[PDB]
Amino acid sequence: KMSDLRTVTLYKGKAGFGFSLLGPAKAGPAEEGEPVGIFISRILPEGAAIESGQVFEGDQILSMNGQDLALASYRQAANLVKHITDGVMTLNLTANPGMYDLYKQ
Repeated sequence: KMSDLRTVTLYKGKAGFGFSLLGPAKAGPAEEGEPVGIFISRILPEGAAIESGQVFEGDQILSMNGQDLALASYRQAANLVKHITDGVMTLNLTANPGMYDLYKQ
């Protein structure tokens, strides 16, 4: 009934999706020890993410709108979001503090 793995549908609404993401400079396979994956880097004070209560800073975005983001660059993920035309975003999320911390190094 509860899981670390969250499947969330956000609707852009009046205030937007309400979160920031981060990712690596370059898409594709990563060397050992290098950070990889797309992460939620901020929940904004208004927007779909805060209203949902199920999207957190430090979550890895494993997929978005059916797209596997394991190897996505930041640019690829931000472009995917910016290009949504129907205002709907489906996310597979899980908290990943270790990898999120590796991005801070």
